[PDB]
Amino acid sequence: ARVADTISSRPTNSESIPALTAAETGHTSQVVPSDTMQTRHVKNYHSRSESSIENFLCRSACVYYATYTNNSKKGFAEWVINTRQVAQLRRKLELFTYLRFDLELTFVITSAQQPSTASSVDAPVQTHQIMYVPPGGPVPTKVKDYAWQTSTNPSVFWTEGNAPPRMSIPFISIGNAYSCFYDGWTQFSRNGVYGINTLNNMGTLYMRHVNEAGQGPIKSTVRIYFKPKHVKAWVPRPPRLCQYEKQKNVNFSPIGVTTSRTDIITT
Amino acid sequence: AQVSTQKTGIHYTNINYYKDAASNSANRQDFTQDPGKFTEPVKDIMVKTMPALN
Amino acid sequence: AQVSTQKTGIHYTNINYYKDAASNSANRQDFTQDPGKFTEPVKDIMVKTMPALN
Amino acid sequence: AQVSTQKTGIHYTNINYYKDAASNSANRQDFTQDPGKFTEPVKDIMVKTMPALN
Amino acid sequence: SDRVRSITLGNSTITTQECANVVVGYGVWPEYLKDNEATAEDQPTQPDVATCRFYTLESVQWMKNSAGWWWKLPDALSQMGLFGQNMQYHYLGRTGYTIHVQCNASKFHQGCLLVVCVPEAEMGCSNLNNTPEFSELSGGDSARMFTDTQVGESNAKKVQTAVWNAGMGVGVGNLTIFPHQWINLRTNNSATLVMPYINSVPMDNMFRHNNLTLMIIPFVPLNYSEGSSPYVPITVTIAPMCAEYNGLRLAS
Amino acid sequence: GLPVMTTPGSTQFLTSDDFQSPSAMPQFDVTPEMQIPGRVNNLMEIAEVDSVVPVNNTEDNVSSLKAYQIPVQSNSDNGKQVFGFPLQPGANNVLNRTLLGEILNYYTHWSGSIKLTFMFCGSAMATGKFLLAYSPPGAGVPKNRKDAMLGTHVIWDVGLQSSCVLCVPWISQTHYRYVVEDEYTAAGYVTCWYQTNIVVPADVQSSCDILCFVSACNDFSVRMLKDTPFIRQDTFY
Amino acid sequence: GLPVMTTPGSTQFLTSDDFQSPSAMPQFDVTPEMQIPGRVNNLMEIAEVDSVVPVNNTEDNVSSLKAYQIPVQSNSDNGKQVFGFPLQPGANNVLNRTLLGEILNYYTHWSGSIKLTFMFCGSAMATGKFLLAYSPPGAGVPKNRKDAMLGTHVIWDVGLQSSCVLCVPWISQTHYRYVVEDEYTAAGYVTCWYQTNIVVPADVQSSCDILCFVSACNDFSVRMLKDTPFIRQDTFY
Amino acid sequence: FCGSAMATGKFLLAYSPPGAGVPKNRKDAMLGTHVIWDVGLQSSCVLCVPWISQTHYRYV
Ligand SMILES: CCCCCCCCCCCCCCCC(=O)O
Repeated sequence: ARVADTISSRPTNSESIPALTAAETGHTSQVVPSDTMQTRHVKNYHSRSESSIENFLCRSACVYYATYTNNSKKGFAEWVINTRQVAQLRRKLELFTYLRFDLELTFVITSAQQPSTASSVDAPVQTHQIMYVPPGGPVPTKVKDYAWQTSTNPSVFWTEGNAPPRMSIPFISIGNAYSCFYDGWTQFSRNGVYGINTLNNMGTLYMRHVNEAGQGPIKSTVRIYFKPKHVKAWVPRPPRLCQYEKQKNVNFSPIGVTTSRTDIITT
Repeated sequence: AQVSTQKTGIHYTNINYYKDAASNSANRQDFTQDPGKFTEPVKDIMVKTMPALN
Repeated sequence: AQVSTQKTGIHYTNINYYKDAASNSANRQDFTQDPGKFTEPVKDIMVKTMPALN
Repeated sequence: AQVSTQKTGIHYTNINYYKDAASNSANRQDFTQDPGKFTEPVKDIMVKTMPALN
Repeated sequence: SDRVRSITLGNSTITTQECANVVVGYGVWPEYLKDNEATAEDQPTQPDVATCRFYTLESVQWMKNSAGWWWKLPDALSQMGLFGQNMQYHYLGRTGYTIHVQCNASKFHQGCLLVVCVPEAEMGCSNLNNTPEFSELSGGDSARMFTDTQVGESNAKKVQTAVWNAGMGVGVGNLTIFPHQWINLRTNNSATLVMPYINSVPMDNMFRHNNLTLMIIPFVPLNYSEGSSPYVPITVTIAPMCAEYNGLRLAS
Repeated sequence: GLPVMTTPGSTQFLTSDDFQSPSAMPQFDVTPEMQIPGRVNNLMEIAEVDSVVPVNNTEDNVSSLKAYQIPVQSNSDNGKQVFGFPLQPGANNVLNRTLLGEILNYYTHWSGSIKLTFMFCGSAMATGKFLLAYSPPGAGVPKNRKDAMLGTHVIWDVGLQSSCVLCVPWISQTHYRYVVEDEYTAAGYVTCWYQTNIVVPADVQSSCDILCFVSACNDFSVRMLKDTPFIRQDTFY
Repeated sequence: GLPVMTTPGSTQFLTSDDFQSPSAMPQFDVTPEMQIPGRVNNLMEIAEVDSVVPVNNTEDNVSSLKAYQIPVQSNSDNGKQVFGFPLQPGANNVLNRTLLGEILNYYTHWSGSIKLTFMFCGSAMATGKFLLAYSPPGAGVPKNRKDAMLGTHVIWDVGLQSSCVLCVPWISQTHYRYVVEDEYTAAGYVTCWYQTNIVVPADVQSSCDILCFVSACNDFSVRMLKDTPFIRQDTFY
Repeated sequence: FCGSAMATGKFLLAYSPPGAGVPKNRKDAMLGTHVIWDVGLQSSCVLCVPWISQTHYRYV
């Protein structure tokens, strides 16, 4: 993807006006710097390969982290899948209005020892289970539940001390693209929920320890990473100026357009 | 087995192992440009050397 | 080595390593339909535009 | 697959797996010499058997 | 002379003697739905002369301390002729638009306007917990206006209408990434934008979803001297293009 | 010693993987195959079979055979409603438990048309005409026969052929719909009204009954397999 | 049992890797693609679009629309300066927040030319001529019109065509420049002066305004993608 | 338009077939057959009333 090269030029005295235009037409001028001054011939070998949509968006970014305790009544974690609780991936995806990609999912699981009271605490290797429930299915209510039978829901098992678990997800949607912005309601009477919460229905993700609480409590933490593959994008958008405040909507507090200086001629 | 060109400033080999097309690697080498739909979205074409309004 | 067609909305390679046919992978790509043995299990055929009983 | 000559005092095979040319192995077999640009950087050539100054 | 146009749609005509070029969307002209992209499987209705014509909204006054105005686009035409009657009896629909903003003044006035068209312009609220209710987000062919101040948090369901944030939390100078034109009273008299159908689905309901927003923001304020005309109106004219509908039912 | 490098996703148990594994009983001779009648290749062949719909729940007919019968009388007025229910084939408790509505509760997305067959199980001397309507969403439920005739309807004349089919077409803004209840992907309402009366002779009973069936067309499809919410367990059996 | 040997870099999670992974939902039918208008293939198509530049910060115009307007009067002398700022498209607070200056804050290196468009939003009876100059580094900032005419300039005559373009050429010792502020890779200064006066008739206002735009040429490119410093977080939303 | 050469203006010239009354607003008059006249260098505009009738002839 090489860039255009420079063409040599000569002194002119003519009727053609490249520098004069009209910006009132909504049309950006197509002048090169070899029209306003004398240039030399320069062969450019630079490429635009690092600014593609396939290269700008295909990196792993953290979206959530949750904790769950071993020695606890109903100690397990849940998360409703969205991309609006972090500030860095939300600003990158909201440069466009419609997106369409595959996904790559990676989990990072740690553990920590809690202040127990017994002597000679020695625990074996821990095993974790991460379950995905599509919308409409049965959900777990506790740790020893029948809902963890995973007969048709996809799940994964992992033992501590190995490579992190990874899997792929295709373009799961009902429409033809994902929508970052929705200007409308969910009811036909125009009441209630207004915004992007009317389109978010992706499921819930559950996490638990498979072992038993032997002689000491253990507190674990999972971290989730998103990586879009095979990306298409439509209708670009200005970047966000103000800071994000909530998750469901786009409410903000107003702020200035830039920072200030002391004069108009200050360099 | 696909043999591609391996971006420099030499080839490599690629085989697919899974049955679904969502399991492949990233594209990373689709360089295509069309800046005219954003910078010149007008009806009548405008020559650079001519004036804008006659 | 078998080269198949890799379901999309591109190919892949598959080699068998074991001596028994129960050790292979799942089929997953055998799309065949015969709904007529459950929905029209009658003796004389019935045309849609004609009445059922004459 | 590249087949090279495997320095002795016999061949080997090499395949590239990644898409970037900075991911390859080291060169290690580029033997090239030009000592004349440091040892004889003079304008007029000097024959060994002739005297230096005439 | 590039300075004259003439647009003819149905039984209506616009004539202009002082104009810039015509901006066409993202390079795409409006067209009917094809057989490869269709999902609703019954036959659509195409009236095509009774709906595809120029409808004129109300007029607003450009004052000196004026901040801006906006319109939600498949909502101002909800009581206009036979276009607003097909929306009530049907469930689906898709439409392209042709917008013509027009404002005239003499050679002794000055000022500049930006006329953009924003797809999916979701707006925010002044109270940080709620969302704005329907009466503030849009009106029936009547402009909702921005203001140069900041709406306080003591209100519950009101839109945050600070102009430099454009209601959406972004910079107002970066709104030129959308298809737009300018009206400069030194040289220009009108602006014309042709927009195709933009959505993530091939058809949509036109009463729960506004998929376009037309904003008019004065960057350079209106100025004149003593003796010149103080009343300067702005008028907007919208024409649907290649409209079709599906799903007949009761009148809603 | 070939040089290799192990990636993330090693030593994990993904329950929907597709790999080869070594056999525990090598060189086994399986029993040869036999031609048994009735082989199922796709689950959509099961969903395209008619099934009786319990339209008559009404708080005390569920533990009875009376849930499947639709009461029909001879009236003294005109334009009365027979039944009505919203079209939700996996969330509404009318179409929930049928043969089509049980396959849909294993999946998440669905798309296609739906057939509805009505049979008049009355006397052979009774007559009548009915109206079977379908209304897309956006407005409410039709409360008259004047409002229900504006949608998609068919007029059924009861004669020698005792059945009629109302084929609900696919009218949607998207390509798929959610199986669970969702106001963004609603599907509408199905009603039934009296066109004319049920005129009966002497020494014939006036009260008749109607049965209802449901199935799928040949463009029906499903997506995103999940678990069903229709089973429980506490301990091992 | 093929003999293999594992290298360093095994069982690691590099966040920019390029590998294959097994699918969690096998044999899925995605929705077919549709022709939506306005497809972005490269981020440089976004950066080549004009954007209004806030040259008029001045400690109280930032929470207003007055930051984008450049004041222009009728003077009683000659050779006054209109504005001036250093050319730092990602570190200077004038060009920091524009459409070009936001894409550059995701990268580290940049290279190419820069367009600057000026529009005269005054009355149709007012005249004037201006000087738009660019000075490479090595010396200071020009303090006169005599010092600023020695660089790269254009003389703009305001008539029927209301816009002019000053195309800043690529003059550098290297191939790329740093986005962050760096004295080794400085780029210079952009100034504006009065050539002649703003002569106006009677009953016309003397004070006019000028808008400024910025974009990139077709040789612009970027390198070494990083994070942006323009966003914060404390807790999850 | 026989005015001064510095004055501007835009007008609406409408025609309404019978069946309803006379339009009392610009909202009612834009639903018929109209043209929008922009007054510039060309000082004239033509509104061509079409033949809309149920018959072939009309009474004088
Ligand atoms: C163990 C398997 C886990 C399966 C996880 C599947 C997660 C589904 C991913 C949904 C992508 C969300 C994209 C953003 C949605 C939107 O912007 O509207």
